[PDB]
Amino acid sequence: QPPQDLAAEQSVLGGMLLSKDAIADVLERLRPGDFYRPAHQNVYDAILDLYGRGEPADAVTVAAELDRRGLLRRIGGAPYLHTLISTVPTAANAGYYASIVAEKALLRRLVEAGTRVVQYGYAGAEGADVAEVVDRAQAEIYDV
Amino acid sequence: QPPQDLAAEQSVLGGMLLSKDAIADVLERLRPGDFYRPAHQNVYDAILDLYGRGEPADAVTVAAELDRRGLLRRIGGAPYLHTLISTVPTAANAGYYASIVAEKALLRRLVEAGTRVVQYGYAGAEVAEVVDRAQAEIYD
Amino acid sequence: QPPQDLAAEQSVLGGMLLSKDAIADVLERLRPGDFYRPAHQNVYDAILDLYGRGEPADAVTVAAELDRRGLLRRIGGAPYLHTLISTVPTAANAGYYASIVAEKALLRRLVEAGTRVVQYGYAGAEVVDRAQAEIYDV
Amino acid sequence: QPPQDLAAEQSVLGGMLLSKDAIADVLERLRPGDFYRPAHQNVYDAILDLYGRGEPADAVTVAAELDRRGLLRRIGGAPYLHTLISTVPTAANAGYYASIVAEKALLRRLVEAGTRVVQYGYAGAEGADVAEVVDRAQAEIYDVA
Amino acid sequence: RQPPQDLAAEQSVLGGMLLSKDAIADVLERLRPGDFYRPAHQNVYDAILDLYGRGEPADAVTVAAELDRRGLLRRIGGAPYLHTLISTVPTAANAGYYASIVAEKALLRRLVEAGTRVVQYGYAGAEVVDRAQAEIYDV
Amino acid sequence: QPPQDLAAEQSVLGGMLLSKDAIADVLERLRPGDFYRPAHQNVYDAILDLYGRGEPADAVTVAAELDRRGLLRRIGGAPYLHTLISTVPTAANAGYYASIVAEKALLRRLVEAGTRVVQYGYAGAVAEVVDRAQAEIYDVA
Repeated sequence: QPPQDLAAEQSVLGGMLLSKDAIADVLERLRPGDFYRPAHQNVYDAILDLYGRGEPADAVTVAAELDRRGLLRRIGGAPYLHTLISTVPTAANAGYYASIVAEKALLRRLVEAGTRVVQYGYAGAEGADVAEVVDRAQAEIYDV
Repeated sequence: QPPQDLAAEQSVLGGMLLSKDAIADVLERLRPGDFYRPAHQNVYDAILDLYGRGEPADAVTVAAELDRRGLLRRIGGAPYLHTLISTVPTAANAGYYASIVAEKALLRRLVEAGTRVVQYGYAGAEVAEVVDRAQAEIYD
Repeated sequence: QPPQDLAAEQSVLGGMLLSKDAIADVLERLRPGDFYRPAHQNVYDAILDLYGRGEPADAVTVAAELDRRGLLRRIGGAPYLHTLISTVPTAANAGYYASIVAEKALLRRLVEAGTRVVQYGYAGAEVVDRAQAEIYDV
Repeated sequence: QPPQDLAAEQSVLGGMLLSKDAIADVLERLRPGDFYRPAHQNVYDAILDLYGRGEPADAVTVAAELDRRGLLRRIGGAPYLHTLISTVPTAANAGYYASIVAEKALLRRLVEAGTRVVQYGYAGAEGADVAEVVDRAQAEIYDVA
Repeated sequence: RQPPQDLAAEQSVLGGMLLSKDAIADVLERLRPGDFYRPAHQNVYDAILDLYGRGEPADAVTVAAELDRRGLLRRIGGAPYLHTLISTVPTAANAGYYASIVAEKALLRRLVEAGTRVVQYGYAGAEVVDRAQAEIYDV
Repeated sequence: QPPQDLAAEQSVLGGMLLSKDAIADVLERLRPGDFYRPAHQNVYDAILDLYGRGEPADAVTVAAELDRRGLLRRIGGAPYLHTLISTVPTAANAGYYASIVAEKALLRRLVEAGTRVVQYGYAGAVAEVVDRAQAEIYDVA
């Protein structure tokens, strides 16, 4: 089970749906890819799409952005967004929760890179010489 | 499967046991740690200890050096040393065989390093020291 | 199945009930016909009636206006009006919610248009024309 | 079942196989894709292939054009072409029957375009704005109109 | 697999030739007796050409007589089959078009026969390669 | 069974594994694809690979090269290379065996070209079809 904090992911998304100011704080710390759960990445991307267009991102506008993308039934609909809101009182701590999500994502990519390096050792790189295999494995750990 | 090449290892050793020139060509690209078979690392270490003394390293003298270390029986005795000499295609080519051993060793080091990094990632999950150590491991 | 966003409809209505400025924003984007739910169409008409006569349109006064048209029970009464007011995230965003309702209404008119061109096909230039009209009319 | 007239399709093809004047008449009215039955479209396309080349289109030359296309066995061989010819006395009425086939094709394309529009309505804005959804819908009917 | 051929086109060519002297001129430009798949058809074709070459009319009656005197009338299905040929041709003036179908099918059949010989030259074991080339380049 | 000579393929490869000089004799007579068995084509390609960068090509290096390529388990491992060597006393006849392999590869390409021609004749649809069949035999010739 890869490094993750699903509770922190829920709090981040809930905070973002409650406050525009929390979105700016989260953008500071997170990338799309940092969310372990694909549904959470979908929600995050929908929030950012609306925010980047200067449109409000709340339970209603976000559900509609998801639906336009055909993604609403995959997250579990508008009732999931309401569940996300309820994991946090207010959006005050959103940056803090985003820092947990980012730290767990670093660790998870470290684990993924490490397993990829192992895969390089056992299998090489499509017939490449060991020198190339070693350069590729070193870049894997660099890209964390 | 652990990256290794049995015949290349046997052939490096056989070439060395037959030719002092072969030892010079192998020393440049190998450490005893490069051998996957513990018997081979033992035999290699015995050859180099004698070579560092001016003592000719052939099957007989190597057997005596390994016996002295209490390692002769462990490595398969005189009969295994004989297998090594019969195996090498060409003693003059020991350098090429060595490069094969060296490459397999590198690949094995990746498996060990990668495995360590995975462990650090799980340890961190229980971060800056973790990431840095993981990078020490791979760049080494 | 029919394209619709019931939460967006509720939030348009809730915003208008909580804010006079919201009504002005929604007016530029919607027709009563855009609402899927008949109950929402009636609530909307009631707000616009109050508004057009310069009268305050809140939960209480709108209920009074619906009662007079004989529709308060039909739309779900004061409990339902309370639901609308609870549902809207932010009343000042009522225009954004209206855009959503309008977009769904357009998609729904597309389904409706396509369905009737199909019906025209199985019936019978007499039909080609009427069907042509239906989909540029969307 | 989609708007169609199989009897009128047979009569059109029979007429065309009997007379070059009938092919010309039919061409005034029909477009590629107008035949409901795939075997009938294949026969029609083979006749038009020959006619566009200034070659005659009779049972022999058409069976060979179909055979070159690997479609002769698909439709039941030259005996099928002889059956089509037997559906008509002369090729006098070929344009009349083509007008039936064309009307049914118009109506079928309307049914097909309609259901395509419905599909777009339900699967809306997948990639757009909704304007490009509406435009795809209108492009469907332009094709028909 | 069926060797490439079109038996209806073969019948129509011969039918048209029996019905029109101009058709024989048209067909002569496009065919040889060997283009016909059925031996019976080659025999009829040869008879027509022999008559034609002598300035003699070639019709159901005169062709049967030519064939009979060759000892081939019975072999080709008699005077009744000559009637089958004449009733088959959709339009005699289109003989040239039916001949192109027969010519094209004979070309395809020669490819099949040539490819088959080449395969056999492979299994028979510089001489073979030359023979195999000659087979394909003379199709 | 397609024109082939498995024994001569083994003997060619064994000769090449025994003598650098025989690699030159063989490549004088063989082209890519001449081996009937894919494993043999792999072995051959590995030998020329090592040859081209002036490395010795013996049972140890060739095996390592094939392993790099993911092809060693496919030939049966390093012991097969030892079986190939054991198939000939010395590499003296390597050119002779390569000439047999070349010949059979010619006759096999002739068989394949021929069956493709048969397929062109059945496929139909004319002047371009004839030219295709001829390009087929041009390749062999």
